[PDB]
Amino acid sequence: EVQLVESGGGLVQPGGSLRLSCAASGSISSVDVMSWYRQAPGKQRELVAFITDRGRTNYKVSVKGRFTISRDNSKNMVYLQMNSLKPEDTADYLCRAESRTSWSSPSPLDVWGRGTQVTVS
Amino acid sequence: GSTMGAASMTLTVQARQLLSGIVQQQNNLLRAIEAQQHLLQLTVWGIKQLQARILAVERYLKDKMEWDREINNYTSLIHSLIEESQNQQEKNEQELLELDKWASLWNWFNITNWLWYIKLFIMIVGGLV
Amino acid sequence: LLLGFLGAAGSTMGAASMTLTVQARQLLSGIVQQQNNLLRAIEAQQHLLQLTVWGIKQLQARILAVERYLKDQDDDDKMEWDREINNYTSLIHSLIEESQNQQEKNEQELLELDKWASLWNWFNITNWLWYIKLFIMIVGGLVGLRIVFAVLSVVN
Amino acid sequence: LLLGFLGAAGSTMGAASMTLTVQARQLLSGIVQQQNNLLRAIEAQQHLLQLTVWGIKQLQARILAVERYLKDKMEWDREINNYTSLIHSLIEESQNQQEKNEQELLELDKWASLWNWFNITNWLWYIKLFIMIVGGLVGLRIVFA
Repeated sequence: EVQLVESGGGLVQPGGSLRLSCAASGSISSVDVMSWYRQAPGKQRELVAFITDRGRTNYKVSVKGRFTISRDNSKNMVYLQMNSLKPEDTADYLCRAESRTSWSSPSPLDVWGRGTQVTVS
Repeated sequence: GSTMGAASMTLTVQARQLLSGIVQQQNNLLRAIEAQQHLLQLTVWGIKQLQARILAVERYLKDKMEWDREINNYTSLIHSLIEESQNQQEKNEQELLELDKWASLWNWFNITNWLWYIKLFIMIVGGLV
Repeated sequence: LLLGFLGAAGSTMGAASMTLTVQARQLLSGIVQQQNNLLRAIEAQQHLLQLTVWGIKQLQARILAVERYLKDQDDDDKMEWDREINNYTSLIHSLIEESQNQQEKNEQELLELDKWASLWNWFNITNWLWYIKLFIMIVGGLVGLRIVFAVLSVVN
Repeated sequence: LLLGFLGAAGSTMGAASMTLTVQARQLLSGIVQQQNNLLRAIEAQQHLLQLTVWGIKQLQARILAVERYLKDKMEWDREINNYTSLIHSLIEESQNQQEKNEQELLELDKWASLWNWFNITNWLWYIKLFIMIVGGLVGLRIVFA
């Protein structure tokens, strides 16, 4: 079963940029969906962006046009480029591996990471 | 053939986009309401000033607690409802991304093609028999 | 094996759009509640508009009294404004009534969607296919007896 | 054989799919029609807002003429006009999106109805074939006996 590790977090001035990186243990070329979530103190766990096994990418309304999700199957990596960051983007960011049941997976894959903190102030 | 009879997705995808459109429309409407609210406030403020002004004029000729009540009541009501609607719009938009999951290409497509192919085999067998 | 042989015709007469619907039930519920909240906000803004119009009327009356008592030591652009105000007012009231009706209709349709969703489940399916089995058996037997009587009339 | 019977049972579950997908499209229509009601309500309320602003300007005019006969604001006018332009832009965009949704729903319903009649004809043809087969089988059984 795959294991996810977040990296690239920190604090940045409003208007700066960061590059979060979800390193998966196993090969995520067969993982159906790789998603970036964020969770703030006292708020819900918000789905920020998601990419698919075929490269279908989609983002959140408040972050479209300034966040960019990407994937490198050679390194088994899911990157999230954050640009023009607002104070609203401060949260612990998680990456999640999702895989509905198919012909090769007997059990559905649902793996979380431990998240990296991102502060914009 | 059944491979080219898999364009049902183009209708299903349609549904998908339709939802998004509707969702966006909701947002749109909300924004409009919000703007009206601010405009409302502006008008309200102006009215007060005018009233204030007229009071001065009326005082020049010498030498309420319920209209404001309902004004403030409905203003707080609109503000609470705008907050509730903004939270609901955030929730609806996030739920739509958690719904743009799966399909729209080669996962849910081949499944439809194979099911249609099985249906065809069953129909051919029935006709032959 | 056989389960796929059933599911073939099942989900081809079913399609994945039904899966989309049974997974977007909650999204549509959220959209309906959003419409209801927006309608309530529109009603409250309408009350606010009525209050502002009444305040304008009151300030107009006070200033007219002031200027009359001044001249005691502009008039045609008033009835038209009142008429247009009342017209748009009745229009908004009608639209809000129809919107409330439509909102109740949408909520009822959502409830009916969930009614059918609970109607099938996993096990009413088996009883219904059992009755379909009985139906096919009966009709096949009847048309078989008809074929037998046709052959008998040919022999006679 | 029984493959056709399970294939006939599944095909008859197309009424189970038609039941839930139609009511969904019904809710899609009422949702779009509801937004059109709210939008046109925002339109008329905006017309009502314009009449209030003009009435205030008329009150500002005659209260300044009374004041001058006896003897901030420009920023208020500026903000009024700014929010008016915002309202008009949002109304135009909402009307465009409403027309988009209406036409999309129209085409969706048209092609859904055509596909539904297609599926109905397929199911009718297959149930005809299956019932004719089982009838021929029962007939040959009775002829055999």
